[PDB]
Amino acid sequence: FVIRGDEVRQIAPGQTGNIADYNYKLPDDFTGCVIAWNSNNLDSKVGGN
Amino acid sequence: ALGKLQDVVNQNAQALNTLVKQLSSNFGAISSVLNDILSRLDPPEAEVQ
Repeated sequence: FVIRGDEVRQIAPGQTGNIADYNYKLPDDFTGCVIAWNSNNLDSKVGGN
Repeated sequence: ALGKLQDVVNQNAQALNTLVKQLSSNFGAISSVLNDILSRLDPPEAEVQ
């Protein structure tokens, strides 16, 4: 998926927020890896993406 | 004279009291009441205490 930078912290176990509560929630016993990379050159438009 | 019996009683009773009093100890938790912790903290935070 795609989020904003400030919401990157929300994608992690034991997190609360708009993204965590309403969009994507991870379990407390989650086992895996989260990889977030900037996509400004891809998901940004002059008129607003 | 009856102390041998009375003593016994007290011992047992004492233990129970101690046991019950152990329900009112923090043990390092923020509070000694489970309901208070549940109501004041989210599960991810509450479970720690």
